[PDB]
Amino acid sequence: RKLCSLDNGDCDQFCHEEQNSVVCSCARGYTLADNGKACIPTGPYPCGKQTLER
Amino acid sequence: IVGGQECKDGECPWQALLINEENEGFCGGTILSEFYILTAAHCLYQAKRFKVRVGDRNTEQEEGGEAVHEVEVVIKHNRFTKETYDFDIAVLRLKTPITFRMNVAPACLPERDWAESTLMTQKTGIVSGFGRTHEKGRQSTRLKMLEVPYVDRNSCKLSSSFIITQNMFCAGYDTKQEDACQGDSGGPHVTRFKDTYFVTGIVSWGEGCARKGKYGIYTKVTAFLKWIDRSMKTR
Amino acid sequence: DGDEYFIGKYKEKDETLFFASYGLKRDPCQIVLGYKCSNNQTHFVLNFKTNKKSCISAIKLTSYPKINQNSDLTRNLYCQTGGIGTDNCKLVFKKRKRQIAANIEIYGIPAKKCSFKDRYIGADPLHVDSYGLSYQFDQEHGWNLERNNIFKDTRFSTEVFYHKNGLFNTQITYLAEEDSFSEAREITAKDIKKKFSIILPNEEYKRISFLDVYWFQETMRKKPKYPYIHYNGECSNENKTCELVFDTDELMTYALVKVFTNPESDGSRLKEEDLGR
Ligand SMILES: *[C@@H]1O[C@H](CO)[C@@H](O[C@@H]2O[C@H](CO)[C@@H](O[C@@H]3O[C@H](CO)[C@@H](O)[C@H](O)[C@@H]3O)[C@H](O)[C@H]2NC(C)=O)[C@H](O)[C@H]1NC(C)=O
Ligand SMILES: *[C@@H]1O[C@H](CO)[C@@H](O)[C@H](O)[C@H]1NC(C)=O
Repeated sequence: RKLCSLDNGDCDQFCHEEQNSVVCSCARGYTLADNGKACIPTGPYPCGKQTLER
Repeated sequence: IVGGQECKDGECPWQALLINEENEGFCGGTILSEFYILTAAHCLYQAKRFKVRVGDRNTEQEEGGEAVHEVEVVIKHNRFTKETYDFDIAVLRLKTPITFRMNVAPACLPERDWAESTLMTQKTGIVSGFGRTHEKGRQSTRLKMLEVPYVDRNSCKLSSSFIITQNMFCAGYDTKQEDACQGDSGGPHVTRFKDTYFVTGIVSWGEGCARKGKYGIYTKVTAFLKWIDRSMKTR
Repeated sequence: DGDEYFIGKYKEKDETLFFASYGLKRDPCQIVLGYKCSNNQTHFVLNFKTNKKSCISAIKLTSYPKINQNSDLTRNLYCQTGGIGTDNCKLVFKKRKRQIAANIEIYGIPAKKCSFKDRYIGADPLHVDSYGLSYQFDQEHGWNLERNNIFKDTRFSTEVFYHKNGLFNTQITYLAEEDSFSEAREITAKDIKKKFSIILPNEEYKRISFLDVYWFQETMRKKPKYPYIHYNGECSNENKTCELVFDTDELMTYALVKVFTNPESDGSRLKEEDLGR
């Protein structure tokens, strides 16, 4: 994965190239996890998804 | 919005309506944050005063859960011209912090570089609203949604006979009766990426409705993000 | 002298249905010829229903004494259930504090062979409309302007609805210099439904370039509900027979369409600020 242009650079949220290296970055209500692919929610109603309760 | 299919509950939660003194909607808006509303510039002129309504799946009658809020201040781009319909972006600061619940949730604004690299290079996108059901017919009382693909730049400019600015881009079918009509001013356009939803454009303009060999023009939001950012801390 | 209010147009070969004079302060009315009224502080309504086979043509009201107010910017006479062409309608008039008399007359014509096309079409259809005001264009684009000295109303942006002497109006599109007049079509009251349509020809040099509709109707309250007159599908060159479809919320009683023809029209013509949602 040289650039984030290929499948979001394996990230499930924001991606960019820092020091010519693919690095992820999350949106509000999220933070980068151990693997960094998926950002775990950190809020009651995180954005980016449709609500599903009942 | 002609044709398509009615939005199912829990799939279109980022919408909001603008109501006049008679309490009838005429423009839409996107819930960007707890105080922030995105709307087209031209919606600010036909109404002297207005309020915001949220959480209504049926404009004809109340069903419970709807909320009414009062506007505080409006900000508009300094280069808006009524002739070319350019810079059709407007931000609204509200008063009461909206209470998030089911069917009421904001859509996060994505970064510009990703959006131009991947999001805008995808196949299709989703629009929604309360658009009229014909060229001059009646307005629908049920929120509706529809799907539309993108169009290449060369055909985009060759389609219409008017001038096209770099701040807005076209899309739409060729002959099938799938296109949004009047009454959807300020409506949001969203893109899907691994089930994640990102706002990309606003329904800006376009002559006629479902005309043969004609495309609709949507305002390109990705090039205004810094402006949007400079409005994140205004009042 | 006294002020006057009209509904319809008068012709020199019509017989009177009835003719009466009313005071406007008594309570209740005087029952004239077994009819019914109602009088209040700000309303005067009358019920009419003829017995002979006839279709009504015109109504006229005269009020004394003269008062300082023009009589064309608002609505003062309107009848609520019926109209022109149907043998009955219920008149409603709104008074002021200084009006104390009224004179009322009604004219009609034999029911079977009565049609109103010979009056509202005029003698020079290419230069004067049914209202009487002549057309006047813009010299740099050749598109007609909007007459401004009549009661006009809008529903949303980019819409117009004129009114005068109980006759409405709606112009479909814009008009050019070199248009021609082809013909006119009329629709009587026995072919009126809640939803209907009409077929017109578009063969070669009969290309439709302008349509304006004139119609009477009823109104429950002073605020009317204009019907939806949209243009079914698209009338391009290919489809020769083109249909016009109505969608009414209240029942009309008469309609009239003045087709205009221009071979040069490409089918699309719109202003530079009308176009975007
Ligand atoms: C003096 O009399 C006039 C009529 O001669 C009154 O105007 C009419 O009043 C009636 C009764 O309120 C109205 O009917 C109402 O209409 C609603 C509309 O939804 C409907 O639910 C019912 O049919 C209801 O009865 C009527 O609209 C109104 N206007 C007319 C007939 O043109 C007037 O109100 C009277 N004056 C006073 C001070 O009451
Ligand atoms: C235009 O042609 C199409 C062809 O299918 C037809 O369905 C439509 O009714 C036509 N419209 C008019 C106004 O004639």
